[PDB]
Amino acid sequence: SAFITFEGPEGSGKTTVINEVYHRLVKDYDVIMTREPGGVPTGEEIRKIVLEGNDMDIRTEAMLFAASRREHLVLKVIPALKEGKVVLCDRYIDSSLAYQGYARGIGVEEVRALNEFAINGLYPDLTIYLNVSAEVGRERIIKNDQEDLKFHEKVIEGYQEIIHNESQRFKSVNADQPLENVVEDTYQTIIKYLEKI
Amino acid sequence: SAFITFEGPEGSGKTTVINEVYHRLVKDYDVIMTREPGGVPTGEEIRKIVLEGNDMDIRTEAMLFAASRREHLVLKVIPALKEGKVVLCDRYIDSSLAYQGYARGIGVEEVRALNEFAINGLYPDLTIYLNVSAEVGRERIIKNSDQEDLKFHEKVIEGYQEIIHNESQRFKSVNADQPLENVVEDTYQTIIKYLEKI
Ligand SMILES: COc1c(CN2CCC[C@H](n3cc(C)c(=O)[nH]c3=O)C2)ccc(C(=O)O)c1Oc1cccc(Cl)c1
Ligand SMILES: COc1c(CN2CCC[C@H](n3cc(C)c(=O)[nH]c3=O)C2)ccc(C(=O)O)c1Oc1cccc(Cl)c1
Repeated sequence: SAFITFEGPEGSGKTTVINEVYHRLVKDYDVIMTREPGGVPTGEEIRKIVLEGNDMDIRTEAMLFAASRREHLVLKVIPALKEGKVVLCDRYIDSSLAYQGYARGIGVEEVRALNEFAINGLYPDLTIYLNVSAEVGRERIIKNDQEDLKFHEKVIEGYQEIIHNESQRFKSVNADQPLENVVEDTYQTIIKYLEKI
Repeated sequence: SAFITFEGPEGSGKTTVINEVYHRLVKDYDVIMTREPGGVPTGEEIRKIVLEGNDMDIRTEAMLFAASRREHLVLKVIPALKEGKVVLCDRYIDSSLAYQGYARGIGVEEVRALNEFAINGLYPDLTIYLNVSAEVGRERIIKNSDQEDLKFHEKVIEGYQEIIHNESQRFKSVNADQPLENVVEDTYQTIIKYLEKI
């Protein structure tokens, strides 16, 4: 089994990359694609609160992302890993660190303490970071707003801080390349990891 | 202003005590009494999720209590303290520490880290602990309204004892084994003594 998370800002080609990698990995592995809350009832109810809300306090929002994360982990990720599956998870702890911690200004270490309470030691076996420049990412967003551009840049700044501080489970993939190449580099990185157990 | 929380297991007479004490304090102070989620919409929605929880993971439950706590703090407690009010809050961080941390077995320090993220430095000025023995508490439970329940009740008390031993300075322990008229009087006097020193 393997718990593989995918991280990156919007415009990193993350959706395309996960779908294409899933289609190739399913040939050799029992694999699932998921994201939080991912159909878990309590997580879906939490997601409705976060969305069908207005000017929610950023720490309340962070705790709700963390609660949805735990429900998804316990009821969906862990049972799939127990079945021997390769779980491809679109966004996990690092999204809260970059978005809530860095971009929203709560502080990465404070948000880390919150998310370590939520995941209780269940860090990914491997994390693919789709390393897109702010400029390429901006173009992909318009293809697929001053405050939005700055928030997009802050998210990237946050991910850079996170990866600089920890580089073991993290594998950075050049997401400025055409998506065919991003898919190939991501697939090869995953296979290299999986074939080592 | 003053932020006063009330803590204790079930059977400590906490409901009766806070209501009576509040009724007395309003004569002399600008005071409000509240509890979580206390009508705050997001908090009420969180409460529904917790109550509808089928064998909910204890850490998810702890994060939901913490999220309800922050909504209630931000929308109700902090604005009242900014107006110079005395805020009487029925259950706060120490309920999560005793119930989620100690009794449920997550660990007090882990639940403290979670709740410190939620309250962001807003600890109570004073915490009234209604110190009832497990035996008196057990009897009040059977009067007001099994083995697993008795053990959980004892564990909650044990947790509160550990918490107060580690943070004696913030707590004022009131003998809750006394008849409730006396518990009300001792609680009221402890609060007045604190308030008249501000
Ligand atoms: C409000 O956050 C959402 C967004 C906004 N945004 C997109 C970029 C990622 C971002 N995000 C995502 C995660 C996982 C996290 O921990 N922190 C974040 O800030 C969330 C977009 C769609 C949905 C959406 O799902 O429609 C969404 O709601 C969610 C998504 C995941 C979990 C929860 Cl509780 C709510
Ligand atoms: C499931 O917890 C509840 C209980 C059970 N129990 C009673 C003893 C106190 C206990 N409790 C209370 C708080 C504040 C906390 O942080 N942790 C706890 O374990 C909660 C009783 C009534 C309600 C009730 O409100 O009907 C309730 O729901 C709540 C209470 C406060 C906050 C939230 Cl999110 C749900």
